[PDB]
Order: sequence, then structure tokens, then C-alpha cells
Amino acid sequence: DKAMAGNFWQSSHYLQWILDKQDLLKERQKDLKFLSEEEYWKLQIFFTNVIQALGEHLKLRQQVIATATVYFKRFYARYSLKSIDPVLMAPTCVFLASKVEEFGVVSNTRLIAAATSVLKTRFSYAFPKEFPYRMNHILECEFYLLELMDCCLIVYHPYRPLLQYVQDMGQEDMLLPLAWRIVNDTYRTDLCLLYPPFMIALACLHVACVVQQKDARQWFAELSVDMEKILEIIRVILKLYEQWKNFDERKEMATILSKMPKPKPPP
Amino acid sequence: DKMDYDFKVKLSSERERVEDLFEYEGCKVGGHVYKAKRKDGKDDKDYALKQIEGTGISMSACREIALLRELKHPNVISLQKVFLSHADRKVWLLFDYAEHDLWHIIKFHRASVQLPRGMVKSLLYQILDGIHYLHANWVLHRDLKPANILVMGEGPERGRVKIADMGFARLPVVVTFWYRAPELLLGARHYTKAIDIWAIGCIFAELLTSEPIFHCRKTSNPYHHDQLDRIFNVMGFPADKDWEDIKKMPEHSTLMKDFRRNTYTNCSLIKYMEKHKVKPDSKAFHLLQKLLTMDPIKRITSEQAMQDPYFLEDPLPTSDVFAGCQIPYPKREFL
Ligand SMILES: CNc1nccc(N2CC[C@H](NC(=O)Nc3ccc(CN4CCOCC4)c(C(F)(F)F)c3)C2)n1
Ligand SMILES: [Cl-]
Ligand SMILES: [Cl-]
Repeated sequence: DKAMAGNFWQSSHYLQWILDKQDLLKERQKDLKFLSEEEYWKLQIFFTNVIQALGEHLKLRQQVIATATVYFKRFYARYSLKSIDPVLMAPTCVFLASKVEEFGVVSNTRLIAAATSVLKTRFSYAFPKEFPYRMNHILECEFYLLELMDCCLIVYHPYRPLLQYVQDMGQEDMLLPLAWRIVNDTYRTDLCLLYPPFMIALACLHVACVVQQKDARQWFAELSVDMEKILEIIRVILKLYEQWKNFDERKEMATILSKMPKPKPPP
Repeated sequence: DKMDYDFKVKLSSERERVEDLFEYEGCKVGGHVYKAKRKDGKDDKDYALKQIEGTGISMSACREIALLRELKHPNVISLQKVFLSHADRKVWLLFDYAEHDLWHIIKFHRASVQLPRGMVKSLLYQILDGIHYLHANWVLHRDLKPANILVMGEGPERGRVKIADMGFARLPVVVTFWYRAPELLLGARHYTKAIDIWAIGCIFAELLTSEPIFHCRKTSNPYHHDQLDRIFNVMGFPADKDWEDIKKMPEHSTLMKDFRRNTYTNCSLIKYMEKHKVKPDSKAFHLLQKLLTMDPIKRITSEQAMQDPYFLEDPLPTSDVFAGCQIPYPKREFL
């Protein structure tokens, strides 16, 4: 079983990295001078997908990708997109999260090759130019990221609790695959910053049940949990699929990237 | 270049630097470990400062820091702050300072006065409490031994145990096999909770007699004939019934090749401890035997050991392992 697995309520994630929505949106206003709210969430989706691609190319397990994704989000929850190029930050996050478990120091040549290949083959609609960063930049960016997070590296995710929930239902074969993929999709939103992972797990499981037309009302009713907060999460999930439908990543994103604020150079 | 200027300079101005906040020059005591005091004399507390070896953050260092950041228990050393030096990409760790450790405390009593029995009990209890906390979070130590058992000096934590890892190399490396469980010496590939418990059993015996129970005269391989020989001289050679899965150890055939059980027919833990003036009917002895069980699945756990009637028998263990008495042990020397 995983280290610290039962320690959430005393963890740095819960105590320092569950943010208030209003504080979050307040800090966001800085970048909203350049981007609309809509373009900001489209950017979020976009960089979620970049990190997933990098993770897949490096054959990392989904938990590692999730952890990398959380690192990335925590950074731009406090700082402007101009502070550090998200194209550098994204592989930096993957690299750090890989090192958090055994089998992890992705080689230099391999990190760079992965980022180079993924942008060229999967993201040429956004990036006409080749990946311009080298490993010394990754390592510089790593120190800034570690500083921002005050070395809080252990991240909890909804996968573990989800698994326990469906096992209790006795519906692991029917519900897990869909519920799992919906959890993946929650990373396209602010959800992991705002709610404990087990609540997100329940919301995902609920949407999976609805989609598959399974009655689980009694099981849910037997839960001792603020169900109003679960409904909040369900609404964000349903909204995300409508955003997904209307958003054409490949036609829009080059233009959205050009609007992102630019780093000021030195004197 | 390529990073935002206002972002960079604002962070540099605000960033805490270890050399500005702490005095530690010429105060080395052990990477590299320093005794340190604050310059802005808000507190008069001693601190321990460690600069992690190498530059950047390795996999080993990353995961280690990641866990320490989360772990919180009175009997486990606590990470207070991390400092990141951007110029040299060095990492510093800050801890509350521990004046003593069991290595030096045991050395003191082995040199010509035995460890008081109340202290021994109290030490064991806090070690068990500490390891139970780690174990319950699925964290294993993997190198328990007296040097990694710190004890706090004068202050609001007087006489409290802190489990630690002082950065000894693990397994061409320098090390001791004295606290290493037989399954490891027979080629087990995975560390377990039971392995930590064996080492605690060894430490207990050492607190009781003042000598390492499996003492034996730089290496690469795990199998060690002489260390196994010493364990059998003390414990006796294990019968099949006592350890059935011994056959499943990768070095079992080697064991059969090099060892005959007849050699150890007169040997046992009872006889070994009697020689050292510990009575085999004492509650201490029976607890020791359970910790030093050859078959790892037959070794008791930390929680079960904590519930042993030994800790209910007079004298009860104390929070301050020194029991209010003066501390005769000397402080650390600078280097
Ligand atoms: C000299 N005086 C002094 N007073 C207090 C502390 C102290 N130091 C020096 C460095 C040591 N650092 C550690 O003990 N670090 C540490 C590292 C790892 C672990 C356990 N790991 C097991 C594997 O998983 C990662 C955690 C521990 C722990 F938890 F065992 F205490 C401490 C603490 N020195
Ligand atoms: Cl975890
Ligand atoms: Cl973002």
C-alpha cells in the first residue's frame, strides 16, 4: 500500500493546498487583463493535454501524470503565465513527479527528446517552432517550482478512493472504466485545488452511474457526507463536457497562446 | 534569460538564505551536518543543519524530503524548514538539535555502570512508538541501529527519543551487518516491517547487556557467512518447524552447503542472555525473544510489542528517558 495513504487529514495537501475559490479567482485577475475567462480555461485544458501527452510518451503511470498536473496548477494558481513559460514548466512538473517514487530519474536526453517529439508530432497546430529548452532550464525551473510548493510533494488523488467505492458497490467491472476516465477529465478544471480527492471520486462515480443508467441512490444515501458539495462538483463535470463539445483546441489555441502575457526582459 | 525579470528579482529579494539567518561556521558535527543558532536572536534554541550532498535534487533526496515534509510524531525527527540555494543549487535541511544518541550512550556504559533498567524500558517504548507511526503510514526505515536513534538533551523535550537517518551508506560501501535480519543475509530482495522489528530486537538486547548481540568482525554482496554464524551461535540453528519458508530464501542451498545444525546444538538465546545476567523468566526476556524471532512472519509487530506486559511491570516507562536525573553523557564534539 502507498506511503502516507491514510494521512490525508494531516497532510500538506489538505492543510496548505486546498485553496479558497475566491482567493484563486482574485489572483487570476492579473492574467485576465490579457485573456478572457473562456480563453483562460481553454488554456488550462490545453496544458492538461500537453502534460498527459508527455506522460504517455515517457510511459509513466497515471498517478504520476496527475501529480505533475497538480504541481503545474499550483504554480499558476499563485503566479501569472508570464512568470515562467508554461512550455518549460510542463515537462519540469513531469520530471519532478517522476522522481517522487521509485524508478523515476528520467534521463536528461530522454526528458528533452520526449518534450521535443510530443510538441512536434502531437501539437504542431500550436507550436510551429521546435522545443527551445535544454536541461539546465529544466533544472532552474525545478528550483522555482519546489520553492513555490514549499517542498510539498506528496499529492493525493481520487483514483484510490474511487476504487474502494466501486468495490464496496460490487460493481467494479461495470462502473470503474468510465468513472476512472471521468476522474482523468476533472484535471481539465480547477477541481483538485478546491475539493478533497474522495469527494471528486464520489462525483465522478455518480456521473458514471447516471450515464450507465445504474440506480445507486440507496448506496449514496447511506453515505455520511455533505452531498451539497458533491452536487457542486457534479455541475462542474457536466459543464466541462459542454465546454469540450464547443471548444476546437486545434483551430483556436495558436491564437490564444499569442494573447498570453509576455515575460519582461532585463534592462 | 527568458524568465520574467520582475518575478525573478522580487523572489531573490524576499528569499531566505541560510547564511543570513544562521550562524554555523566552524560548528560542523558530522552530506555535512552543523550545529546552528539564529542570528536574529528571537529564540536561543539549538538547531541542526544539513547540506544535502551533491547538487540539485536526486530521486533519493526528492522522495526523502517529500515524506519528511508529511511525517509528524514526537518520536520521529521533524523537518522544520528547507532552504534552496539557487546559486549553487544546494539543499539545506533544518531540524531541532539533538545532543545525544544511543551509539554514544551505549559506548559510555560499555566502557567500565550498566544502563539503568527504567531508561532501557523507556527507550525501547519510544522507539517502538516511533516505528509504529512510520509503519502505519507504510514507511520503512531499512537501517535501524543505535547511531540512528537520537535522544534530546536539556530543553522542553528533555530525554525524548527521535528516530532519524544520519545518512549512513546503505546496501563497495562501508556498513555494519550486526542489526541485519537473517532473511536479508539469506538474500531477501524486499525490505519489510519485520526487518525493522528485528533491528529493534537487536538494539534492545544491546541496551540490556551493553554489547551488540550479534557482533562480528566495506563490502558489495548481501550474503555473509560469519554474520550468520554469529546469529546461530546465539540463537541456535533454526528447525524446519520454526521457519518453513527458509527453503524459499535464494541463498538457502548455500546455507546447507556451508552449515551443519549439529555445530549449534548447545546454543540458544536463553543461554546467551543468562551469561549476561538477564533472567529467562523476566518479562524483558520474553519480549526480546518475540522480537528476535528467526522467521519474519512469526515476529511480533510494533503495536503488539507496545502492548506487552513488560511496559506495565514496575517501573513504568517515562517521557523523559533520563527520569529527571542528571545527564552524565558528554555533548557532541565539533570537527
Ligand atoms: C547532529 N544533531 C542532530 N539533531 C537532530 C537531527 C539531526 N539530523 C541530522 C540529519 C538527520 N536527518 C534525517 O534523519 N533525515 C531522515 C531521513 C529519512 C528518514 C526516513 N526515511 C525512510 C525512507 O523513506 C524516507 C524517509 C528519517 C526518519 F523518518 F527515519 F526519521 C529521517 C537529522 N542531527
Ligand atoms: Cl499518497
Ligand atoms: Cl492554469
